[PDB]
Amino acid sequence: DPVQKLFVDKIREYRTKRQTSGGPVDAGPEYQQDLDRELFKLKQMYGKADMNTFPNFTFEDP
Amino acid sequence: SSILEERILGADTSVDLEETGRVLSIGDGIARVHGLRNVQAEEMVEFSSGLKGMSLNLEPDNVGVVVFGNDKLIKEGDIVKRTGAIVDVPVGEELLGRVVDALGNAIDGKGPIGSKARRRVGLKAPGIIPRISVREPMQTGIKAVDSLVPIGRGQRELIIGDRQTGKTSIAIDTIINQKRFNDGTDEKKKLYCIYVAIGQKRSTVAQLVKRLTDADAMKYTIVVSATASDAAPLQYLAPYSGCSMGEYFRDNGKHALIIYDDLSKQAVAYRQMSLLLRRPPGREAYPGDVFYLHSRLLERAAKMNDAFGGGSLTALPVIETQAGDVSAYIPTNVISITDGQIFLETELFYKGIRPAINVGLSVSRVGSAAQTRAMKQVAGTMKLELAQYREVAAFALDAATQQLLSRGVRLTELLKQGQYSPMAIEEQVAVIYAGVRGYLDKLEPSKITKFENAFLSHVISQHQALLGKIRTDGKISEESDAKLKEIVTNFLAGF
Amino acid sequence: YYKANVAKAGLVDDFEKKFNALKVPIPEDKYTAQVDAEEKEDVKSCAEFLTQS
Ligand SMILES: Nc1ncnc2c1ncn2[C@@H]1O[C@H](COP(=O)(O)OP(=O)(O)OP(=O)(O)O)[C@@H](O)[C@H]1O
Ligand SMILES: [Mg+2]
Repeated sequence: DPVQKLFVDKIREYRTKRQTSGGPVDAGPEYQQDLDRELFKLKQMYGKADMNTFPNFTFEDP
Repeated sequence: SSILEERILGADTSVDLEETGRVLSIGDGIARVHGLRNVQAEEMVEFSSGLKGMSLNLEPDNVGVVVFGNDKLIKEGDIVKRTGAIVDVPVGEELLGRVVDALGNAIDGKGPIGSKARRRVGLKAPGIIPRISVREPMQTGIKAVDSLVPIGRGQRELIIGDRQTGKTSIAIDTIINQKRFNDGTDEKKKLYCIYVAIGQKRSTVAQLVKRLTDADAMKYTIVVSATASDAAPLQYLAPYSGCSMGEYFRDNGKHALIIYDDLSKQAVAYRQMSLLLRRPPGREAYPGDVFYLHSRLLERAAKMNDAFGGGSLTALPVIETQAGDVSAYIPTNVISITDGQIFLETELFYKGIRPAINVGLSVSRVGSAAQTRAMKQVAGTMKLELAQYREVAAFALDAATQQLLSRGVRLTELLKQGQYSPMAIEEQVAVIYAGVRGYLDKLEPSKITKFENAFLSHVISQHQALLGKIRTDGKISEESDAKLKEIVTNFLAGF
Repeated sequence: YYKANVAKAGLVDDFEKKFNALKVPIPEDKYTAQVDAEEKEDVKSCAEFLTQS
């Protein structure tokens, strides 16, 4: 199973990725701008509510 | 994350000794491959770019290979590996609820198709012994289609009409209505719908899948989309892929329904393919083959007898006619292959009479056979009454003539329907009963629709016992007739 | 299952609990006055119409 060089190569490279992931590695500002735009469209589709605010409607009657 | 590393492991990397050929010339969507000495005809070769092609011509010095993708991803000098199997597609219940493209490659996300069996798109229709007459009813949930021009299981109806007259809507309502059967107890009434979209806008199919998911109708539907952008050799192949996914059920004792939409946009893809192969064009530039193309596809919508499983595969080809010319080439090619037809006028549609079935020309050549007895009782009278009304509607005297006009207008108003609103068989029976026996001749025609709505609300609310009696005993007994009569009279009283 | 699908699972449990806490206020009646109309028109019709009858 280890004889195939490519499998072990990918394995070790991903291992290195995991250790370097102590923090996420190689974001790059492009990453941040993409996050910005996609989160913006997501929230705009959803709304302007808080991250985790449990709201209420304050009902009424006819 | 590490899930991706596991994804790395278990990937087949073992190399194999495989025959190969070298592309000579790619252009017009037909590659000329050199080599491939032991390549079968209609085999599925694979290019170096992950594409697939069908080995069409075995010429002495080269192989014509029709590419199932964009021929811009194929150079000259590429490598073509024969996969050693006639063009195959994956089949099984693993596909239900999945939007696979013309070759079974899920274009849905939602992981891959976990199919374990493969069929040949180029199979042969069942002969003469396996087939048996059409016996069971295919409930479309549309009053006009279910009453006047019924359909059976094994029949291959046609839906023919102009641009935007409600062909796709009839197809979708038929698909949705099967939900009730696909939840009951007996596997003998479950229908596994399929829907082949050929040469259709991709956004249309996306919204159609969204609608089918809203109505919980994707538990059994398979959508095989070869949309407008996809190369012609994919729009030509999609119907055969779908028909194979349906033949699987048909041959395993189940019941399937396949809706090609449209078949007028497969024949155009085939005309492109042929003209680019330089084949001699015929009438309207279509190749002479353009019949065998549809005949071989629609002859598979069979109904196997009990000694062959007993399954069935209904087909509902959708043809689109320019300027409503029913006598064009492809419309007549298909009108002589199918067992019926539903003509959707474009002027009835523009009058708000929807669905726009032109009951004068629509017919079903199994018709009364494979129709619920109750619906037969109620709807034979309606067929005769509509016939009489049509015979005289060319001018608008005596008591009988005016009676025919009034009853016909009431029935026309009664047969209208709304989108995505299929009706159980018993509900159609009840409405058409209240219409034909004459409990509406005083109400204004303009109100006939509103009445209908309200009536349903009452019937479905209080007298579910009667409707269950009709459904179980598929017939209107005398006592059931009397109960329905008094129900209708009482409800109409409140007006 | 949802929480298993969430990363901030504790927030999911918080929300579920609070949801369980909140109960939609039961809206009320204000129209026994129609019962008042019952009684008033009762005396009216009964006495006047039904005894003049
Ligand atoms: N039974 C119906 N009642 C009311 N409106 C309908 C009905 N059937 C179809 N329509 C309307 O017709 C319009 C187009 O219909 P539909 O797309 O089903 O026709 P079509 O022949 O499939 O069009 P195309 O074939 O060009 O895609 C839709 O907007 C729909 O609202
Ligand atoms: Mg359509």
